Amino acid sequence: QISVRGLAGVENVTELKKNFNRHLHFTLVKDRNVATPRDYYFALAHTVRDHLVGRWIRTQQHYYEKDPKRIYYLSLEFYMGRTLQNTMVNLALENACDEATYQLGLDMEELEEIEEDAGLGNGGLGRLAACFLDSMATLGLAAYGYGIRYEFGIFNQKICGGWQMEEADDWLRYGNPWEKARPEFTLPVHFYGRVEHTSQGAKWVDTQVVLAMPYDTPVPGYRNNVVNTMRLWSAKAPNDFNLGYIQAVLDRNLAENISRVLYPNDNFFEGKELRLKQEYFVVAATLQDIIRRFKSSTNFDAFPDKVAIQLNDTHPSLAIPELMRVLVDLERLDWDKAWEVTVKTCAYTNHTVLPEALERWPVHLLETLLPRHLQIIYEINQRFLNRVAAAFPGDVDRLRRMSLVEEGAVKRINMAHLCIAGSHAVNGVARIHSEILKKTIFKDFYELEPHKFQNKTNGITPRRWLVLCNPGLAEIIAERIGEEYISDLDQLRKLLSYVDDEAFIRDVAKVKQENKLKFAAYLEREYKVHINPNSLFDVQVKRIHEYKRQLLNCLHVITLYNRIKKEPNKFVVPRTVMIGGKAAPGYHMAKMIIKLITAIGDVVNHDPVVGDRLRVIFLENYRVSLAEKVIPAADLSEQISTAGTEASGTGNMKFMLNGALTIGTMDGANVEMAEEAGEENFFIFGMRVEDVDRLDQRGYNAQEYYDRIPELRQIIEQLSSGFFSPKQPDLFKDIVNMLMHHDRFKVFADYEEYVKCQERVSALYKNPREWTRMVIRNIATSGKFSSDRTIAQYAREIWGVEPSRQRLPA
Amino acid sequence: QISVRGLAGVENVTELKKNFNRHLHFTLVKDRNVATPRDYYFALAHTVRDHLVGRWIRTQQHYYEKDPKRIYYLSLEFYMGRTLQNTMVNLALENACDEATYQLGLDMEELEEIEEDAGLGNGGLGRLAACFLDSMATLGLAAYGYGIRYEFGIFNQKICGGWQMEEADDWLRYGNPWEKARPEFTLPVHFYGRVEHTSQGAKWVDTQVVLAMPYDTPVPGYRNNVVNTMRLWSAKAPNDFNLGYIQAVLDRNLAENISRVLYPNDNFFEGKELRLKQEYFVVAATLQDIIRRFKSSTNFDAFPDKVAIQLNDTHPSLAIPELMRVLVDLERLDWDKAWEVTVKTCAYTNHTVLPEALERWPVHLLETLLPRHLQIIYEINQRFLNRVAAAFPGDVDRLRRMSLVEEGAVKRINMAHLCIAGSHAVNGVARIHSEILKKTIFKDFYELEPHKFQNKTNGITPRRWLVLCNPGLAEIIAERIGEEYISDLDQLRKLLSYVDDEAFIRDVAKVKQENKLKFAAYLEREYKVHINPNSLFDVQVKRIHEYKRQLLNCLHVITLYNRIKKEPNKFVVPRTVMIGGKAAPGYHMAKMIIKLITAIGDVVNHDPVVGDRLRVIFLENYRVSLAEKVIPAADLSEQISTAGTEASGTGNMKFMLNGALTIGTMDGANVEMAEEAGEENFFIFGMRVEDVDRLDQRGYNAQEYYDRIPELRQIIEQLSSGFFSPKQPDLFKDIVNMLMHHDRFKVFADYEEYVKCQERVSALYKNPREWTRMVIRNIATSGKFSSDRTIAQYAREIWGVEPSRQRLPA
Ligand SMILES: OC[C@H]1O[C@@H](NC(=S)N/N=C/c2cccc(O)c2)[C@H](O)[C@@H](O)[C@@H]1O
Ligand SMILES: OC[C@H]1O[C@@H](NC(=S)N/N=C/c2cccc(O)c2)[C@H](O)[C@@H](O)[C@@H]1O
Ligand SMILES: OC[C@H]1O[C@@H](NC(=S)N/N=C\c2cccc(O)c2)[C@H](O)[C@@H](O)[C@@H]1O
Ligand SMILES: OC[C@H]1O[C@@H](NC(=S)N/N=C\c2cccc(O)c2)[C@H](O)[C@@H](O)[C@@H]1O
Repeated sequence: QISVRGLAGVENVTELKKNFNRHLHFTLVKDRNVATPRDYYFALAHTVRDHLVGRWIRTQQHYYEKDPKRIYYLSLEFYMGRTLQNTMVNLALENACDEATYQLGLDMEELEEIEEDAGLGNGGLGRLAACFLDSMATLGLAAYGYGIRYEFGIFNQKICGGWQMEEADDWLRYGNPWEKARPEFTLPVHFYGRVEHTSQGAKWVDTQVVLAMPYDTPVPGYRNNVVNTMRLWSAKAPNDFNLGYIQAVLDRNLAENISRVLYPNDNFFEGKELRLKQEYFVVAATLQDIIRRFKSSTNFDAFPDKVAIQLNDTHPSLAIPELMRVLVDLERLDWDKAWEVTVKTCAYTNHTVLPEALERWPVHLLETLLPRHLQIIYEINQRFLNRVAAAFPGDVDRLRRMSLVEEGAVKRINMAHLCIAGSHAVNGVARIHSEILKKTIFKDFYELEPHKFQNKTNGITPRRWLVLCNPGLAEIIAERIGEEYISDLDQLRKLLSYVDDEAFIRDVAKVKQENKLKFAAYLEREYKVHINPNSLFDVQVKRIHEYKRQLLNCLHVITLYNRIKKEPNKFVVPRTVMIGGKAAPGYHMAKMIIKLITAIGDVVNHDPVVGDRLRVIFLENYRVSLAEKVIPAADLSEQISTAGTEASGTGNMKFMLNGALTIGTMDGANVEMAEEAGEENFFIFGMRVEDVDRLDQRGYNAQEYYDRIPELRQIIEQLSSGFFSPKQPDLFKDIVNMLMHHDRFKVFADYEEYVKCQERVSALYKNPREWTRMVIRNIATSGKFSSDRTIAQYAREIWGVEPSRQRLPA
Repeated sequence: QISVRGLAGVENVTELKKNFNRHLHFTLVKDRNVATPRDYYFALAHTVRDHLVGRWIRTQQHYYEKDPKRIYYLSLEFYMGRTLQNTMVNLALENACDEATYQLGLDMEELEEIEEDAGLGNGGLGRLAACFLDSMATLGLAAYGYGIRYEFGIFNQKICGGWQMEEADDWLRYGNPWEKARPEFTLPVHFYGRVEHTSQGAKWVDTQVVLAMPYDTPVPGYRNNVVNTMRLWSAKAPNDFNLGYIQAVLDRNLAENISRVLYPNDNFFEGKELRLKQEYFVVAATLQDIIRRFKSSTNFDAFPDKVAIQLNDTHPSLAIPELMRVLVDLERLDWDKAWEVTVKTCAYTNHTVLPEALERWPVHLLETLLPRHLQIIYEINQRFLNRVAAAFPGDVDRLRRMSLVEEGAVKRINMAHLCIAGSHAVNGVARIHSEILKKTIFKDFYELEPHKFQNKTNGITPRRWLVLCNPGLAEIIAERIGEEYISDLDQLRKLLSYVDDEAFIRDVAKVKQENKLKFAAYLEREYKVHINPNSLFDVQVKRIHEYKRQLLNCLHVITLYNRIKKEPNKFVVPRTVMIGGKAAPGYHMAKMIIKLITAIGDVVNHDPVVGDRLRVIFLENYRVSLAEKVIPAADLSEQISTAGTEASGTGNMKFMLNGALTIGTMDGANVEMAEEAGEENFFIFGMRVEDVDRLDQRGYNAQEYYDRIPELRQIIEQLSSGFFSPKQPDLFKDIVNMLMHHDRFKVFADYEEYVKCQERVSALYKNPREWTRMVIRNIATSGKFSSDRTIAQYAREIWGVEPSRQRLPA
């Protein structure tokens, strides 16, 4: 039906139909009389995956023959979402499959909804890994994603009595058609034990062994016939493990627990032994695999010419001492040469500045679990600090600040310090973030080795985040400027010459309206909740965190409610305020914020005076597949973190690409977004980084704001008095207390400017034509935020490889 | 190459070749350059399984349309072995696949060796279930096998320093191509909780729930296009299970442990809670599935006309109170009617008379785990004992003997008593065993309800146990009498008219020689052990148990060694004595017996005076796939259990069919084997049941035998003094002590007769022509021992259904 979804030729549709029937029969052992809807999904998934095979084998054969430099992206998170539609899109199969299934009497969109998300990540960091894999394949790089195949991904969120409940995400229950087990590459990983010193160096002995079994998932590039691999490791006990008899077999579970579940913390460090074991497990298995592939090309001088390892935050930081261990203990290279190889191979990306998120492992844990690695880390530290001492003679405080080892109650290893010392490149993920790294938290390191520090502003893939989720918008763009922009997003600048085009303006507004209608329909069918589709869709979706300031949004919502109640018969622009996102299960304040949101909704949504002028909805179970539905439907993107706290954000870029305007602080990539679009076309408010710093020097006093702003005082009194929780008057006492006496994120300080800025949003929305023209200016300048641009920069400035848009033969 | 392996037509071979290449490419994602041998096995398995699909769907559709009476065979064990060759044999695909793989440059027999045994059983009882499924499919019955899909089957046995070591049988590690998950039939199973009494009867509340997910495995009949189902349940936690967060997810393992591992006890009862949970799990899930299928045909009067449930020993005995529970508590039938339905539906097969093997569950366990079932069992007991009291007024001791509840230190429930009371038929598994049940252990029950007691002599499938494992013998038989005997084994009687046929005699002896050569070769390649293929192959393979008297065999072996040493230059018929079998991990005496066997081998096999006249070999890891190799190679089958202890035996029947002669006591099915072949054609020795009874009345004094038999005294002195363990002189003190003072199985009592009988064996073996003629007389009369005969008898005399040899359409 629509052009960007590909051709639906006679021969193709016929073939798809027969292969679908073949799989239903031979693979699923069903006929049409007894086939379940899930059977039909699986038949379609097998039919589509068949099309990957030839390209996958020949891509990997090609790398073996050409022997390019290989890129290894190490991450504990890959937030992939669903695979079916993505695969169809990248193979140009979508229209053909839609036709074939239609002719079989099936609705493809209904079948798509059956697939489980591969929810192997928490939020931004994990989703970035996923967009990166898509871009690396699209740019023809010989790239591999390596991680853990968690049996349970991020929990499913249920809301019960306004409270978050967690349920296990048993995503593999029905089987995963998009993976292929690779038993011949099963590898041993070592834990515990002790170190012996012989005549011929150190030996790590008496270890416990856990096996690492790989599963491969294909990563197709966009219409270039490249299919790269994401290899995820699963933990398996050896067969003689613990080998009364019954108990020994049941105890195999202990070893296999390593790959059982994803830790559900976003921007928070929990120093648990199981997490440390996960981090080593992925590193040890991955490095053996890398070395195997390198030898199957003695001379490790060429190792950095053939291998790049990208560390996604510090989670896989043990790659640095593990590589040293292998090179020194097993290959018998001298220290200095091994170190040279290591530094030239490894690069490190930082994703946060919050002190509580930084990984600082107790020495006693590393001592027991990884005794040889601790020794290696101590040696790295001594040689590094000797360099600092020679560079800054007499600066004893610099020495303690820069040390990999932190003294105190318990000695800890600072993993960020380890990564900087052992990497040739260190990058932040937006210009303001990278500057903050050089000026503040890694200032000492920047002074020692300025050349190591880079910026790589984040991006999102326009395949998933435009073509897939918003085909209507993709189509009206392609009608004017062709299809080339899908892999060259800068071409969207051409849309600037349509800002006065009356046909285009109408088409942009119509696509948004259809998306909103579709999402309003989704909300009634799946959740029995009724919303006005003519209202402004005001959306804040992201993990729940104090720094992201969902609370500031709550204050605005209560302000609007109070104003309506004060002057019931005055016109206001109708809004549907939607907030969604998961809270880490142990994060009490985040759980209270969810309850507050639902409690506000309970009052607002049932007030007869309000009517359909204001609705507050909590979007349950926010995840990639939900993002694909809500983002195209949004009018207003809330990006309101305290300046200096959101390293980049990527949700922000998704909204920009899909025709929502942004209300935001000058934080993370918001700064660069405003720069690209023009500040006139962005709703900027609030303190800048410099203003926050000034307030900190003076001391933040929340009482001052409470005393001088009557509208704010009223809200606080309502919260305290039990207006939003009649049967439990003091329910929100923790929230009020934090706001008044221990708010690290200065919610009150940005309140007045935020409310005023929100008034300007409502004003623009009253003029549909001018709203849409500003939207066009945003979409047209969103090109910089393609992860294709981001990856091309990593390739050229860090990995030392050239991207290629050229097709491999079919 | 050989006729019984089927046609290898041009069109078939071409098709197989292309489907093999298709699976290698699309399914395994490999080409010929990188394909591993395991890849080739999987390609072949997928190619063969494709041929099952149409027949499987249409068989099950046929049952749905015709609505015959369904047979449900409930077992905690199904000892299936490998599936690939069996499937080819039953589909007439063997020659075609052999040709196709040969043309691809592959050896099919090498590929076959890659498949893991499905080792979901311990020995005889589990293997019987497997032969039964094959026969029920071959006889066109609407039959279903129901059991547990254990993650770990019977352990792999390694011998280290002459001792058994156990290793986990991780049989699913690489994936099982012969199963199909059926997620839509996932069912809840309840545990713990408590009973509430309302106005409307009892209610079982506050339970913990575990999910039962079924996996289906096809069971093809022999060339009749019937494919029946074996449905095995796997345990899964519900998603809100235990739902700090991380621990709750890790604790899901506790629920899923139910299906983790097979209990490795053969003929021994271990009263463990995990085992009880396994027994209920299979029963509860199976009964819901049965009822679902029955309703999809309100009136339960017809239930026994449409359903038969066969209980394989008492392991699934909870089916009786579970059926009552469903009918009374859920369907609201009155007690008496529910009971009528239950009795008419259920039948019970007993497989042992050893008191330590009988299931007697502590009441306190049932009280906690299954409180409603305990109540139901008490009610059954009261109503049953009221019938006993009316039938035998004043016989108070009969009342305590017959009670389902046993008083004592801990009160227990006798599950055998439950099964008799709640079943319309009770059978033993050989004529002598069934008679012993009526005369001794169930005498009281037989007097009350004589009509319930039956015999069903065991059998083995001639597909696996002749055509598959011994194609050479199958072929020389088919050359003379055609192919019909494979599903009508009584036709082997026709071979009696060839007992004087010089061509046939030569052919029978040649096939044995080739089998022995092949097995001698297997032993050198896989185990680096050297054996003389001209020797008599003297084989005892079965689980290690005191009752099976591997020890008596050991005594004979030492006798032969001592005689050679006494007169080195006298001629003796050379022998290779092979003993194999697993010991239950907690069974100390059985472990000592294995060590003794290996210790004897250590002395005998390295004595220069002995030469290659005597060799003693322990066959490591005896299992179905090993039985398929060794049984065709055997000359002499050792079946030497103390009279009255082996209920039937089935290994005995396998040896008879494959051209070995039998040395045996008049125990289990040995009696009926001798009756069929003629006692002249069998090597019978030792006490009869009546002789054992006489010895028991008098008191068994082992010292008497020791005092009167000089050759026996010498062996005992050698064992005691450390002749067989120089560095640990007292190693075998436990063994000597047991033999001398607490031998329940009267090893010494049968020693003289056994040795004398073994001399007669050696004498016959010196005359190759007469040895072979006696073999022919055994093979020719082995027909009764087909499990087709056994199943036809269950069908007609217990289940009330007619078998059918008629083909379904292809
Ligand atoms: O069907 C469920 C099972 O599938 C198996 N995949 C097999 S056999 N081929 N895949 C081939 C393949 C081929 C192309 C693309 C692709 O993504 C996969 C996986 O190894 C199992 O872990 C999984 O449970
Ligand atoms: O490939 C490995 C996987 O195979 C799957 N089988 C599927 S998709 N079709 N089978 C179809 C089938 C078809 C005919 C006969 C037969 O015996 C099976 C099983 O459900 C998995 O548990 C297993 O891990
Ligand atoms: O760059 C991609 C995104 O990365 C995010 N970091 C995340 S999700 N975890 N970080 C750190 C972390 C995660 C888990 C444990 C821990 O100790 C630390 C940033 O907050 C975003 O601004 C950014 O857009
Ligand atoms: O009929 C088939 C075969 O059955 C065997 N029984 C076996 S393996 N377990 N029995 C009982 C058992 C098994 C496990 C636990 C338990 O408490 C009892 C008999 O010993 C054989 O003679 C017979 O040929």
